[PDB]
Amino acid sequence: RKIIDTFAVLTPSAVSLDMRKLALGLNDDSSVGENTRLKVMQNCFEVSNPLHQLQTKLTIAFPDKSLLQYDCGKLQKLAILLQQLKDNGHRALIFTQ
Amino acid sequence: KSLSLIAAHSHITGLGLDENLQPRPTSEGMVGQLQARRAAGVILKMVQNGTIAGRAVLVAGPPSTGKTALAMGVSQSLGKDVPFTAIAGSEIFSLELSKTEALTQAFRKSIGIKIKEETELIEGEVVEIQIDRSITGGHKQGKLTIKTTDMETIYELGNKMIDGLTKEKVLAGDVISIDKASGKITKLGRSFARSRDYDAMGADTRFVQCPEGELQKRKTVVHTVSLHEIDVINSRTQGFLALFTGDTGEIRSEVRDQINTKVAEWKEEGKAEIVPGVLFIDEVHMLDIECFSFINRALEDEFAPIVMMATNRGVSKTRGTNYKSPHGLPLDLLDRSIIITTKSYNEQEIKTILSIRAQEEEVELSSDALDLLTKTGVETSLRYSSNLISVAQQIAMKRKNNTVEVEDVKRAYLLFLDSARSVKYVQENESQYIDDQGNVQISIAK
Amino acid sequence: LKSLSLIAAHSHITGLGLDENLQPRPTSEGMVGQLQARRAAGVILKMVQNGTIAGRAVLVAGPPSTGKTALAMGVSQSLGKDVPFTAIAGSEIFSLELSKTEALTQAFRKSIGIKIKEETELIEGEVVEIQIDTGGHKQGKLTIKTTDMETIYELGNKMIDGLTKEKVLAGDVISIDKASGKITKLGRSFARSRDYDAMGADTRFVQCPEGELQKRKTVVHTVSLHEIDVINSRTQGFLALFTGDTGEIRSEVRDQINTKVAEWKEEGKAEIVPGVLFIDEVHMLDIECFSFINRALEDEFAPIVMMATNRGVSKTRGTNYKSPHGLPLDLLDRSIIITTKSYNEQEIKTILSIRAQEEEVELSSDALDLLTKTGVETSLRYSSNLISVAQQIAMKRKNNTVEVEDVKRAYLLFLDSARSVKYVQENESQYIDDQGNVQISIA
Amino acid sequence: KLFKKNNQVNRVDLDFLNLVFTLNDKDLTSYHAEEISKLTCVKNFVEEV
Amino acid sequence: VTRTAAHTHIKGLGLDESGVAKRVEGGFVGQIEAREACGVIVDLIKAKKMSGRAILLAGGPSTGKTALALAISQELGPKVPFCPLVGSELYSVEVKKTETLMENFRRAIGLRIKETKEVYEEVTELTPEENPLGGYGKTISHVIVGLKSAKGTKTLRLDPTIYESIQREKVSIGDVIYIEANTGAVKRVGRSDAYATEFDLETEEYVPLPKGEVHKKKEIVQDVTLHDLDVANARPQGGQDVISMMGQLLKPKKTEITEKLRQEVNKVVAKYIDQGVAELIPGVLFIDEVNMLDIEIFTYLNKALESNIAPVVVLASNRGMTTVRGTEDVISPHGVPPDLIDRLLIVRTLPYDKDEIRTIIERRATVERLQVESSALDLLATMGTETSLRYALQLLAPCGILAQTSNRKEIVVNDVNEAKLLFLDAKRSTKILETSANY
Amino acid sequence: TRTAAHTHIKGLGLDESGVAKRVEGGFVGQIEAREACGVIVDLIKAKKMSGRAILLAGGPSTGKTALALAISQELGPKVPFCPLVGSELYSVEVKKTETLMENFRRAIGLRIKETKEVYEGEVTELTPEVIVGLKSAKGTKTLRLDPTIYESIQREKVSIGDVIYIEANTGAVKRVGRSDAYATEFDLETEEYVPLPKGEVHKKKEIVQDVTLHDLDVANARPQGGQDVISMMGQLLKPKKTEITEKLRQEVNKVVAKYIDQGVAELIPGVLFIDEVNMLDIEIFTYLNKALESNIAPVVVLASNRGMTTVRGTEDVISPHGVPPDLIDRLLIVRTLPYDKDEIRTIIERRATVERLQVESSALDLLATMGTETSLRYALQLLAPCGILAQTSNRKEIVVNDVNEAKLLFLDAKRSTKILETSANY
Amino acid sequence: KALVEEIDKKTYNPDIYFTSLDPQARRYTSKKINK
Ligand SMILES: Nc1ncnc2c1ncn2[C@@H]1O[C@H](COP(=O)(O)OP(=O)(O)O)[C@@H](O)[C@H]1O
Ligand SMILES: Nc1ncnc2c1ncn2[C@@H]1O[C@H](COP(=O)(O)OP(=O)(O)O)[C@@H](O)[C@H]1O
Ligand SMILES: Nc1ncnc2c1ncn2[C@@H]1O[C@H](COP(=O)(O)OP(=O)(O)O)[C@@H](O)[C@H]1O
Ligand SMILES: Nc1ncnc2c1ncn2[C@@H]1O[C@H](COP(=O)(O)OP(=O)(O)O)[C@@H](O)[C@H]1O
Ligand SMILES: [Mg+2]
Ligand SMILES: [Mg+2]
Ligand SMILES: [Mg+2]
Ligand SMILES: [Mg+2]
Repeated sequence: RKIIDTFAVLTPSAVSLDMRKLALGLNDDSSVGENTRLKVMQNCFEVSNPLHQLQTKLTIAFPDKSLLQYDCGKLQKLAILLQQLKDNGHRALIFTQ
Repeated sequence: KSLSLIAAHSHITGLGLDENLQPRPTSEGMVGQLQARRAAGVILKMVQNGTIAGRAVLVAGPPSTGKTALAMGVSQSLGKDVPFTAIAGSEIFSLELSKTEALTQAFRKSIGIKIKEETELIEGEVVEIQIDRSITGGHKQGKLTIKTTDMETIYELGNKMIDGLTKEKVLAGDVISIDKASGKITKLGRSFARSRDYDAMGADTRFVQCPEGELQKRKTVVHTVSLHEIDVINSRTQGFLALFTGDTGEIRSEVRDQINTKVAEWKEEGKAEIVPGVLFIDEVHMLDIECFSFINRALEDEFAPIVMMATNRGVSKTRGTNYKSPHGLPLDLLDRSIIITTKSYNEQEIKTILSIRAQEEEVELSSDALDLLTKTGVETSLRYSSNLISVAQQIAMKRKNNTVEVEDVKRAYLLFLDSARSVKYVQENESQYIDDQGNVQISIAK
Repeated sequence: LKSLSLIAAHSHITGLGLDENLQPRPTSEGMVGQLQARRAAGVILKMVQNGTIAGRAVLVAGPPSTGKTALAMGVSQSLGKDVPFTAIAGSEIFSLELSKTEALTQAFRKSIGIKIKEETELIEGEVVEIQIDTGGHKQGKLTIKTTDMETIYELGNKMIDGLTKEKVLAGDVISIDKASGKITKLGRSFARSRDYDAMGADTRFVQCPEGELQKRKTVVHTVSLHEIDVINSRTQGFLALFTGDTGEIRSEVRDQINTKVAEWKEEGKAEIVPGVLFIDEVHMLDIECFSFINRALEDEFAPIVMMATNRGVSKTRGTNYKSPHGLPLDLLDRSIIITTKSYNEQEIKTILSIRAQEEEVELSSDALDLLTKTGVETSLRYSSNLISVAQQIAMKRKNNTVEVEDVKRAYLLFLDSARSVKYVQENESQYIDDQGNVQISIA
Repeated sequence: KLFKKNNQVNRVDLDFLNLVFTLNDKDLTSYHAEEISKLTCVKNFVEEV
Repeated sequence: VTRTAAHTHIKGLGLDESGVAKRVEGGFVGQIEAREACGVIVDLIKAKKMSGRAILLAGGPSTGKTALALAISQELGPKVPFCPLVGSELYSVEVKKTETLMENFRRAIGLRIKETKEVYEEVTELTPEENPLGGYGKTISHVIVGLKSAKGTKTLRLDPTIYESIQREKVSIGDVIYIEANTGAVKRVGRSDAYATEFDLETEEYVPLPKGEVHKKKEIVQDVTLHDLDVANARPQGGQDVISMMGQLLKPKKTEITEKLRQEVNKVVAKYIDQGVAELIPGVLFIDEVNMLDIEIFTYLNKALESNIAPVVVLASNRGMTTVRGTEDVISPHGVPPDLIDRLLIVRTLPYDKDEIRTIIERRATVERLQVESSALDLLATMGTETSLRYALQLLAPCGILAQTSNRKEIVVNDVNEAKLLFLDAKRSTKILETSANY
Repeated sequence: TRTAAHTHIKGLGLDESGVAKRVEGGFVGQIEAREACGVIVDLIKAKKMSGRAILLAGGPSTGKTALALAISQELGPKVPFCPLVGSELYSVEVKKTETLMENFRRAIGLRIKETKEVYEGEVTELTPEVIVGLKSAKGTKTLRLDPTIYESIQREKVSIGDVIYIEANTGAVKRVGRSDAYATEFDLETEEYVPLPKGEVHKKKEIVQDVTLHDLDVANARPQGGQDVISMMGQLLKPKKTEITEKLRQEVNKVVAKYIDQGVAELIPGVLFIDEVNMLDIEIFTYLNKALESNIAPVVVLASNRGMTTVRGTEDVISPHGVPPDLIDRLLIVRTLPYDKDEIRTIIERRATVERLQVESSALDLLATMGTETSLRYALQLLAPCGILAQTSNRKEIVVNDVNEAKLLFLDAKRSTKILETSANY
Repeated sequence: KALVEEIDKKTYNPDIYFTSLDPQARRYTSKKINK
């Protein structure tokens, strides 16, 4: 789990809806039976999936959280100074325009 | 339409001819090749007749003498609504399908059928939908109101189509088309009614619409489908997906026989028409003896389209065998076909072609520049000049002048080499390139 | 006529024509001549019927159309049913899904079968009229009736839990085992035929079974080793016994099956019947195939291998050198060769008469003599087909018997190989040459 | 819709006449089938006939 | 408005009752001996006795072998199967060539079967259903359904299972259905046409009422091939679970059908034949350019021909003394190994003559609906005799196009000359190919 | 930093007039080739032509691959650039022509603009139909959702009090995590906590994401759906790639043409580079000949170092650079010249200064003489062992002793062949 | 239907769908509409 969380990043560049459902023939209009399509979808929903987390990680990716501190030159020095100041029991007023 | 950048045959627009099948000296893109042009026109008329099947014509000649150009011309002059499948000989060898199956699919793709049906249609502006719940007296009490340009009328829904209009969020005040038998609802956008009510929607609705006529009429729907599409459709549960994924996988012969019988029954039942298009094969010498043997029999079938072939070589060794044959084709296949030959090109014809290419690539040429390009084309080749003319445009723009002069052409000639010059340079310094046996000298000294 | 054969190429042959002392009679059971080969084949048949010898290579060699395939067909017919006889050709070995060795191993495994017995007990005749009324569906009793027995059985919680699923209408003949298994639906009594007017897709009317309720039976199944391997290979491998996509069964399954068969034979539940693997046109086969056979012949689970070939000193496929019979000397060493000789005029005449008798064709004496003469000058199969062609000729002429005129018309209507070769040689220009040079134009 | 118009007019159900027997291995036993075949052959409808 | 392709001007062998071939009948001219031999062969095929006979036609290109085989197929009739193939068609990619050869071998013989069925067809009313008195939580004893039809109505009683099948179909009360009591399956034909205009719109097609008696007794006769049964058993279509339908979703690729399945199919077919229910009919397998076959398929043909239910195979070849493909030092006639040509019979086809070529050109012109002159026809015949028979037949159509362009209905000498100058043949192309620098 | 035989070349080093300076952009010499490459670069930037085909021919160690890389780097990251070798076209599951066409489609690009609608925040209620009562830090709104997105929600084991993040365009669902409000429920609770998102629950954004034609061709050729189990099993059903029918390509072309006509997207043709074209066979050459005369083909550049050799796949067809004459006829040839002593010395100096190494003048002259005597690549590669040998002696500057010891330790091709010929045991 | 749709939790009758050009914006049965 830890490895698959850390090293799964890439997502498809382009996706086309109404094609995943059409691949299996399970849609509103298809040559398969109207009720035969219901049995298989019910069975599939009852079927569990052990690869779900990989599916979530390979569809939408979030741009981390720490990089906000990393991506600004002033923020790193501000964090260092604030940590040093708090460890010594001080309080600060910040000013900006 | 069909957004494209440029093609080597972009200027060609449907051959060039008269009402008497006579070729003009210069018309619709191509020049010269009068006899070949008239032969292509005769073949085109034969194709348009549609009463003759399985004819093989082989266009042969030296390279760069209007062969693919002639094929593009006949394809364009044939127009749409008639299939034209152009394939290369090197794309039949596949790891998924046997060459026979690929050739059969190519043959079937080139013949189409038009299926005509008659359907009643209901069109007009809808102004209000009313929907009720489930009641003992009636399962669903729903009504629809339709406004045409001249009529307003009330329809009553019969417990199913309400699911049709609730499957997708539709709303009143727009023109829609609904089929009595099919039951499909097609929302064409938004009605006209009052301009202001739909003038602030942020474009959309496909430039709105206005009701035209009455409520219901009777129209004819024609569907054009290739035969190969029919075999793919009937082969599997969902073959229309295979029409894009390309995993048909050697459809069985029983399906093809059933398709043939049913299509014939339709044809003498008056329910469908047949359009026998054209199949064109470039670089036919790249095929195999097995493919030629299969073509020998596939040509004689009733549903055999007109086949055109393009080859360059003369008296070469056919692939899959060990003997030399003319055109790279076996004797029997040559006997089964009709040969159209092409000649070389005159200096005047080369100049006219270069001028056509110039006006096609929005490049202005001075008279002396065109003369120099024509001289180079006569000396070396047509395609070299047809490339130099485009490459000199950037050099011209580098001098901040749009017109192309002699200096630009000279610079392009001295910058980009040619086959003869490259061969001479290679033979002069063969010790630097990699030899046939793989011996190379890299050190400058000694 | 149990098989669907109309008329085979050699269907007149039913076993080898030999007697108790193994001496082959001059003509019996559809075989004529070839006394030495028939005697050798009878010895081979005795060896395979004995079942105490494993992995023997016998090779039948002779010029074409001398009875090698006929001899093997006679051996197979004389061996009788219940004994496997896997007949294949060389060209079938090369496959696009399995390697050559895998296909050879599958053929070897198919060649030998096993008889496995199974003892079971059943209860049949469940014309019940159940009696179930405490709480939770109490009163677990039901009756059982048949022709000679009738008794009431009490029920347990698990028994009624099984009964409620697959409901029994209390008037349908049902079966159940005492092996703590599943109660099996069998059918409905004839008394409930008139009740409805359109029966379902799973309802049948079986008569009331007779005898005793608790029956015990032994059933013997004849299964090849290859079938066992295929069944145990996958989750549902039995379907691959029809589709054929087994896919190179691994060695672990094979050795496990070998141990299982050894245990079954030791316990007396099964017995092995060896068979015969016959290979037509063994001359065309890769050096890899012969290399594999050289070692596969030495296994304990090895059948008797018969091979047929008609080549002289020819090149073996996959190599550059020439060997006798198109086989390496290493394989030829571990085999015994039965050689078939050419045919005599009288034997040819007798074979022609037998074949004509098989097709209900009445030949005149002179017609038969001319046919024998043609079959002596040309090959025998040419005349063998000419008899049927001439029978059709005569039938078109409204005459039952075939005469010399019909035979001569058939001879001049269909061409022998030698005449066709001569005509091709005399007209080389019209036919396509080896270099693809032809002269279509007549002038 | 056009092709599925003359289906039942010339179609014979292969499963009905025991021609697709390949699936009968799934839920049929040998001895039960033998007992059915024993208690199969007519001899009852003819009486009422 | 009828299409033609190198044929359709032949419609038989042109033989009288006695088997004598008329000179010009059925679209054929000449080739008396070959036509007589092919008529004898088709008579033997109609005899329905033999199994595995093999005929091979020999002759130069454009001599009538394919025409002879198509004439045999036309003479046989639509009922008897006729499977045509090219030699190169056997080299499949999905499965080994031997399997494809066996499949096409079995596709040639056919089987005509018959089956008698009862059926019931406007639904009037239906009532479902007694006391449990046992382990039945919910009991539906029987269902009463009434049908209207056209030639009188009738009601009946039917099992709960067919009622659940109806509920699966989910039919209404004013509908027309199709219930087959053989399999106990109900098919909803649709609504009733006379029940129209209940609502202003309705998607479902209303469909008229069934004609005749509701309780229909009928019999059906179908022609299939043993390959159809083999395919049906190898890849069954039944199944409701996920696995079966998802297997149906994958592309159907050919496999190696086992011998045991074929043996069981043969046993079942024989059992049905013995009852008189069905009868078998052998067909014909036709192969073009057998020289395209390699040594492996040629060897396997020996084993296949000597089988028990092999059909009649007709082979075509135009080569002379050539090396059999697949081996490098085996010179054989027609590119067929000596054993195979020892196993079959040979029919020779002779080259045509000037008058025969002229008559063929005239027949093709008549069947193409074209007008020609006697002088023009003579020039065309001389041209064909100078280059090839096929050249004139191919060149006929552009001559017609050129004639139509100048508003003239008859082919004339100048049109033929113009077509000659416009379109070349193999000989002139060969003569002008080597006399040039660039190929 | 990391260097690998390159990254000292930063462009063609041309001026506005197009005249190549003698030394500029990590380049020395090769003036004519650089000018021709700049002309080709301008032609590509014009975005008018289609299917133009040039190849640059010369001996080994002359800068052909360097020229192609410089062209790619000068074009810019905006323009797609597909590099390839001749041996990649021989795939296993698809034919060679299909792979070549796949690369052709991959070569050109399309820049499009799209609007994405997003919902996020804490979940208040979840009632089956699904109705979701989303609540942000300022707004609250209830939404109706499809069964598929409901199944994705269920597979995410979401519950009341979980800040989530739904995307409307694709249906992607991601549970951000437990809301910070319930931060006191278990002293060792494993679940992480996140503050409520800021702003209204519904937001819209405009993005300019780029794509390639092959990307949106394979998009509907085979899917990569996502979190739905049905889509997962559908994409698992077929694991192998397949040849794409021309009908799909035509439909893709029509859709892209409609998009660009609507003023929503623009088309940027790219370059396809093929190094060592001599590995191609006759069939691929013929198919490329056919495919060059198309209306969407990009600019293809080819590299080869061959004399008059036999085309692979043929027996006796000899041609220059191992390219069939018919394909040569529609080609533009760019010559490449060998180097001189001073050029070799300058290149060695540049490669030394990019690798942060100090080489004295005498050592540099010895290296230049060695490069002239043996090869340029050998002299370039012998720099690092010399640096390590200098470092081991606790020094920084390369000395004549260092290059002599490097010569002793490592051998070039000539001496290796000499010791190979004059030996008994192979 | 298009996935993800906004509702305001008021009314929201899945079996009642009323749409018009809003000239009166009144149901035909709002309060037994009659007299
Ligand atoms: N008659 C013509 N009119 C206009 N362009 C021509 C003509 N003949 C040849 N060309 C030019 O030649 C090129 C095509 O050469 P082509 O004849 O296809 O070579 P090949 O015969 O080797 O395939 C095209 O770019 C086209 O512009
Ligand atoms: N002793 C025999 N008895 C009956 N028929 C025979 C005998 N010998 C040969 N034949 C006939 O010869 C044919 C078998 O030829 P065979 O020698 O098997 O050819 P090949 O050697 O090519 O396998 C059969 O059709 C059979 O009728
Ligand atoms: N005796 C004949 N009568 C009429 N047409 C013939 C005759 N012989 C040949 N033909 C015609 O010649 C054409 C080509 O002959 P074909 O049978 O294809 O030669 P091949 O035997 O080499 O295949 C056919 O379309 C056929 O109609
Ligand atoms: N003008 C140049 N300036 C600097 N280095 C060059 C120059 N030309 C070639 N090189 C170097 O020569 C080496 C060989 O170049 P490359 O094009 O990759 O192979 P080849 O020249 O053999 O085709 C490259 O590592 C490159 O750094
Ligand atoms: Mg071309
Ligand atoms: Mg034999
Ligand atoms: Mg033929
Ligand atoms: Mg390089």
